[PDB]
Amino acid sequence: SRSAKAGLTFPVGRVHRLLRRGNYAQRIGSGAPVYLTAVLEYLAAEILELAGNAARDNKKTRIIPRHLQLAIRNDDELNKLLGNVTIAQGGVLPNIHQNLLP
Amino acid sequence: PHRYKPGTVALREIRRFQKSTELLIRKLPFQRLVREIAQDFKTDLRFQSSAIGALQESVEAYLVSLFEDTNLAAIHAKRVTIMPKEIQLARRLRGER
Amino acid sequence: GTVALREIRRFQKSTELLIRKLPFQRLVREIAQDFKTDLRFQSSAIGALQESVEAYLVSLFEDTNLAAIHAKRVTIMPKEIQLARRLRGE
Amino acid sequence: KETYSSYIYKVLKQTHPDTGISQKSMSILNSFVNDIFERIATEASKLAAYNKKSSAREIQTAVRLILPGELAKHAVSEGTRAVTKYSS
Amino acid sequence: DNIQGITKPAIRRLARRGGVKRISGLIYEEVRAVLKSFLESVIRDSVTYTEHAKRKTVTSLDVVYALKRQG
Repeated sequence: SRSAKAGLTFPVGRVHRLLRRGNYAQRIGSGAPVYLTAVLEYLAAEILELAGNAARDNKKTRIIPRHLQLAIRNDDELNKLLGNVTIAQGGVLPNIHQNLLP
Repeated sequence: PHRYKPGTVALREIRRFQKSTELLIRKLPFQRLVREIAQDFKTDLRFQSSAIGALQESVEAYLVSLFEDTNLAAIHAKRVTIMPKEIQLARRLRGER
Repeated sequence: GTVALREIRRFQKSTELLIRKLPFQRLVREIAQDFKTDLRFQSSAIGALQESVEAYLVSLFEDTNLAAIHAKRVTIMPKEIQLARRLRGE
Repeated sequence: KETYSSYIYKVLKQTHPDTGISQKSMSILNSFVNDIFERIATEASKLAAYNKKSSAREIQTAVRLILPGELAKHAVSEGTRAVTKYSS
Repeated sequence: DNIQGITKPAIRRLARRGGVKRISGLIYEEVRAVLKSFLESVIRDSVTYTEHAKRKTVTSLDVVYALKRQG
């Protein structure tokens, strides 16, 4: 397929239809309409690897939403990318002030 | 008497919460508050429980972010007890309103 | 009298943007060379930048002054500046 | 309705063959993918309105200022490698 | 190597602009750090504008467009 011939796996045609419906431009760039899908695929691979690592850390086979929470929050670059958006049933990294301790 | 000094269990209990991720607000009083604040506009609103759950999560997240920010603003000063000054300063600094 | 001058020419006190044009221009060309060497700076549109930066700074000093009076002290420590940076959101 | 669960599932499977998923996390990923797509796509639209005219350079540049540069260079490089693979 | 071009009296009158005549001994270094953390981004956005302008000369519209995104 087009993704297979490109080495991709995300459905490019669905995104093409979405962009055509969104009418962000009359004639969208058809030289590489799956490129915007390729960058999203790279970001998704990053976040999925981090989530899988976080889930593996606490001996849980399945991706806990909290596991994804610390996976995204730990990375400073990820926090800069997406920091104004919260995640349902997420959490907060344990941050206790050293001078607060007795 | 197994009484510990003020704050001895506080750090432990803070660790207990910041480990946890559950709903910190009882659902029924939150429903009461939502209905009270929403009936002032139109009747037969027909709220869907998923919606109230969504705003519940939103408000708790906003409040914990606020509270950590005011904790930082208070630990600025030689203070470990929070007073209205820190809350007002945190609200005004970001220009929420 | 020694007050009415301070009343009739002090009806208009404004204060101005101050950072010197030539040193600032040299600095921005210096930090622009490594980003893109032989970058020809247009002599226009640099006043708008040199007003926007000063605006953001004076916002930072007003925030840190609010933090300072919050600490019953007039001088500025690094703590106020770093927490202003963090709480603003960057 | 066409869901996107299959693609994210197979990406997780090609990066972690023994790690499961949760239903809440599925919606989390779906919303993340959707809103990132919309954000970068309207950025590309405003970049098309940027130039006094009616491709792939616009999308490359749009991903080039929207997300931190460290991952941005990898994103553009892998996108270019993908289009080279798809060219023939 | 001209970051030190911004002189100390420049910082002192910058502080005078915002009120309070109290000034520390390293507030100048701190404001140098914050300008190094601000202007590099407000010119990097213009660099991306030049990249997506096919244009070797910065113009007012491009730089203001890249600048206004700060808020």
